[PDB]
Amino acid sequence: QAEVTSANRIRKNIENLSLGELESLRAAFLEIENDGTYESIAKFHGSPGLCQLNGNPISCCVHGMPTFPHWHRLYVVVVENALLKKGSSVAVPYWDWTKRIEHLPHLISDATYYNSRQHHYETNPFHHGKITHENEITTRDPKDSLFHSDYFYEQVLYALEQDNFCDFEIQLEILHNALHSLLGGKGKYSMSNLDYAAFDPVFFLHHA
Amino acid sequence: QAEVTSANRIRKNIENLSLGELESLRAAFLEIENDGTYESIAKFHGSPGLCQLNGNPISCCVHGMPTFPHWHRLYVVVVENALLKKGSSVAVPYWDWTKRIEHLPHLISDATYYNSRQHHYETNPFHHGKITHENEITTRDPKDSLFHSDYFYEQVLYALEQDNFCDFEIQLEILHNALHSLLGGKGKYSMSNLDYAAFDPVFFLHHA
Ligand code: CUO
Ligand code: CUO
Repeated sequence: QAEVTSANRIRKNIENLSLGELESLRAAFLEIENDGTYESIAKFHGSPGLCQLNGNPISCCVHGMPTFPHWHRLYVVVVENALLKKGSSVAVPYWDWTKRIEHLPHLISDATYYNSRQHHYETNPFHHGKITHENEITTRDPKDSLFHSDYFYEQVLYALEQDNFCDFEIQLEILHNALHSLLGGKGKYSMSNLDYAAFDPVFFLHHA
Repeated sequence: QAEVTSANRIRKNIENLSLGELESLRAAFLEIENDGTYESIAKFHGSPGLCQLNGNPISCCVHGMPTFPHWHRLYVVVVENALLKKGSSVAVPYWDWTKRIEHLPHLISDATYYNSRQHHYETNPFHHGKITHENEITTRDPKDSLFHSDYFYEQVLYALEQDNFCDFEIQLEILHNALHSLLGGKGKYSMSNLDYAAFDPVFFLHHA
């Protein structure tokens, strides 16, 4: 089905990104962080709960629902579009979690980006973000740096096996959560939390 | 010569430190950072130049002089004493650079310390410090994470060979500088700089 392939933008694995590609990304995200969209965009996922603008709030993301992949799919494009506005040359990269990784990706990991072209020292926007409403810094605590296994693959693979979409989604969603808990770990403000997770930039890569 | 061994405090390799020992250290440093001593103590090494309180300033540390090991030796105890005031149970640990290290020490490396006993999320004071006078954050850029070699050993070993103290010092000082450049790298505010280096907490461990 032709519908899956895109003409316009390409999303590549994070490792694949060239220095130039990454450089656009570093900048775009930093600018997005500066711009209004980044904080507000984060809100969509969870806190602050936007779903009911007025009245009791609820987290917006559909989870535990078959709608779930669609929602997140839309979410990623939202950020992607923001990045493009930012001037990102390429689509949000995806961190292939299934593939066993010797180490965490350099792009996310780097605390600071030298960006030699313009002498400047700045934190890597990819590395983290802050949570404006709840004044804090997002944190990550991979308890298990250990992940090197078929386990991700088995879970995903099993999901792949199902013909039924709904059967597929339930399995698919579960594997999806593994990255969140694994990266976030204990940290209250992290990937591990429903509300907080949107803040971390890894979120975008993982969802991609 | 009995003069070398101490009765009172013990300095151990960083790896050796027990979780309890490290915990005291994490706290003590954090408190020292909070206290007045930490920033001021840093000043002794370099900027701001304290040597001439009034008049043209010069960096205080003796370098390129035979006095050099003595000066730094005094410097470490100064911080150590501060730590004890802080309530540190043990002396400043030493990061045996000569030994080839698979990875950088966990104590220094950790960005944040969970410190489960008291639920709190804080940066690791060991990880870094800020430079108050020149508003900035210290940075580290090990260009070469590569260091796994006899090279450190050869240099130090050669130094060991000399009977003459002065002959010894020149060789000794040079090997000493390797850690500074290697950790600091390109970063303007880092171990690599004479003025800035004091700020990084690694400085203490290395000098130890
Ligand atoms: O699910 Cu809402 O975050 Cu991956
Ligand atoms: O020398 Cu003054 O710093 Cu190691």
